[PDB]
Amino acid sequence: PRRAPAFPLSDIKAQMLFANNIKAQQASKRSFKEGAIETYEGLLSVDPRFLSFKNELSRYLTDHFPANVDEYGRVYGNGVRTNFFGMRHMNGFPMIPATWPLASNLKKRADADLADGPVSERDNLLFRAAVRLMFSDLEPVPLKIRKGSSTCIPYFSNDMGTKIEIAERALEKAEEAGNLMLQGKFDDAYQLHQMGGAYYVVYRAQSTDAITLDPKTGKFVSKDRMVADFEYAVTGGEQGSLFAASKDASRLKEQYGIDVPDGFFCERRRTAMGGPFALNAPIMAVAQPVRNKIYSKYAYTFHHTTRLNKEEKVKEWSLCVATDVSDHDTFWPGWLRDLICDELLNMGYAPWWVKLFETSLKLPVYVGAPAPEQGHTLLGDPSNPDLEVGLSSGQGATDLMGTLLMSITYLVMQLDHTAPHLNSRIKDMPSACRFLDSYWQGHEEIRQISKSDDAMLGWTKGRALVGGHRLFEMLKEGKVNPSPYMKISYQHGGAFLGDILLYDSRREPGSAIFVGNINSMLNNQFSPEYGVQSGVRDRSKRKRPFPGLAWASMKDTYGACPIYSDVLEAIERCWWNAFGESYRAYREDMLKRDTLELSRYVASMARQAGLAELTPIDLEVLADPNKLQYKWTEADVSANIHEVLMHGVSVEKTERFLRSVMPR
DNA sequence: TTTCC
Ligand SMILES: Nc1nc2c(ncn2[C@@H]2O[C@H](COP(=O)(O)OP(=O)(O)OP(=O)(O)O)[C@@H](O)[C@H]2O)c(=O)[nH]1
Repeated sequence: PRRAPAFPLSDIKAQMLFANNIKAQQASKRSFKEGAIETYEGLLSVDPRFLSFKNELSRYLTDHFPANVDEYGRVYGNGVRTNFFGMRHMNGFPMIPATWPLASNLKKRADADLADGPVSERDNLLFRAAVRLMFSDLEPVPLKIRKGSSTCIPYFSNDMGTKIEIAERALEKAEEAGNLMLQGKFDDAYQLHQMGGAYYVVYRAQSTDAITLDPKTGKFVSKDRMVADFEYAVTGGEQGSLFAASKDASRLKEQYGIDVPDGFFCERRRTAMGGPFALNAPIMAVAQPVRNKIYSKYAYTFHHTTRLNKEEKVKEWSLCVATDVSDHDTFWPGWLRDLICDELLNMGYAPWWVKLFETSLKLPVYVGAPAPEQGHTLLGDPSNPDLEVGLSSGQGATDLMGTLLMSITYLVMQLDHTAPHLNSRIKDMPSACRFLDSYWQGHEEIRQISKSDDAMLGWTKGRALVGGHRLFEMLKEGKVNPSPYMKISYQHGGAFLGDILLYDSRREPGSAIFVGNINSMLNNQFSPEYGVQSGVRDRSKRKRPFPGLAWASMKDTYGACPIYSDVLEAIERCWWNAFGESYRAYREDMLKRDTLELSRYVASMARQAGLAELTPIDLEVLADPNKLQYKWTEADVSANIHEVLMHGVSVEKTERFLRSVMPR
């Protein structure tokens, strides 16, 4: 089954992905690199006092606060869903190798027993229904841009001036490009408007993966993360091998002299795809209006913020099932892409825009550097984009693509297993829409809250309920997959968008509460995804602009965990053991410094406020803006705070652009 | 200078 074309950096096909400037050339050549991160200023992730601290802390908590999770996967008691060994990683040092992106997932999906299209007319109706509800009656907004992000292929600029320039130009030429594409003239489209080429595969860290402590061994054991080699990825898993990356940290002593305590490992690595910006611009301009619609009209199932926000919806349920999906992104079906593109055409969207959109979801990928002596290889032909990688991380609508898939999938699961008496209501398109419209507002007997694959599925009182409980039982035994479309299962330790649902002895939603995930406080504070980048002097451009600020939001975020107090205390104690410092002091110090330095970037303060008008959301986002693109959205952040991190584009120009794109 | 709501 179609092997994918592969090209080497040397090849003209690859050469043309990188413009004649130094940054772009350097991107194409970039080699496997690694090294201890600067966890906080002047502190390395492998500093022996720090590692000693992680050894003591991690053990102490695992010991005194073992997970309270039932059978079932509801958490109770202490609010701990797992051990605390997650912090035992040499942050900045990757597992070897990273995976190669699969060029085609059709086999992956076939072997997994997953449908290659809607299976029943009902589902086909519901998927198109979801397209219609989401992409209709949209309100124009200005295209926002992360400060310091890359335009990737082919210029690799972080100059806002140049980004705005590119974006604006892209909205003008979007139409010619799509039409060109409609004519099969992809190369022309890429050469004239930089729309096409490929994704740039950047490997990012997941600093905290599973590590258990073997009862029989006494040795810690790292979770095995499976990865593909070149052959696997090009052949969709026909040839080649799929195997376990090595997290073994011993190489760290031999190579770099670094001292490696027992039970510490190299970090997991997630592949990440950077989009050609000229192509993503036209897409983001529409994606954001769509996000806006769903978080307004279908706020029930889609718009989540405060822990009380979630609790209010769920407490009304008789049953709450916490699902989750395995490797959602690599599994995501291209048939969905096509269907989405189809109904969008039927709604009367611009054919040339649906074509841009379509293409963005079948684009080749530039594989950079999964390992030493590896990478620098283009997968797929940009002349005729035909890759089926699943969902490309930096596509511009990837949250929405995920949401579309999983929201319907989930509803379907509910129907199939719990609410047959509901099918008579989904006869045609209009009836389907009205049903979906109702379902999403939370007006039916089956309910759902979700962001992409993370969901909690809900049953009120009624006929579905009994079915609900069986579904839940089906999910526990785990012998049979409840969906035709994706591999679904119950979360072992139920939690939604970061907050744990804390059940009491009743084990019912009614007497359940949302508290923060204490383990997340730890991951965030001692195992950050990036270093502090103290070389970057413009902090709005740093991955972690104002680390110290999280101290001020700690109480609001995590103060509701049953063991909050005890955890801060254990830290203090272990930190004193390891540093002869008050950890608390060191934070309050850093809180102060970053608070001053902030007034600089928010002239709209600007010192004298003091931490002022800032909500907890702001404070966590300032310390970690990576929370814009998974947890919170625009209108959850104060407007003068947004403009520190983001930058807009001529509203006239988006407004003009949108108009030529949409039906009405 | 490293992509993603
Ligand atoms: N919000 C948020 N999510 C994270 C963070 N780190 C990891 N994740 C999420 O954790 C999820 C783990 O997904 P998987 O790749 O399937 O790992 P897994 O849940 O163990 O999957 P299985 O191997 O099937 O058990 C990812 O999809 C991420 O979205 C983080 O720092 N913040």
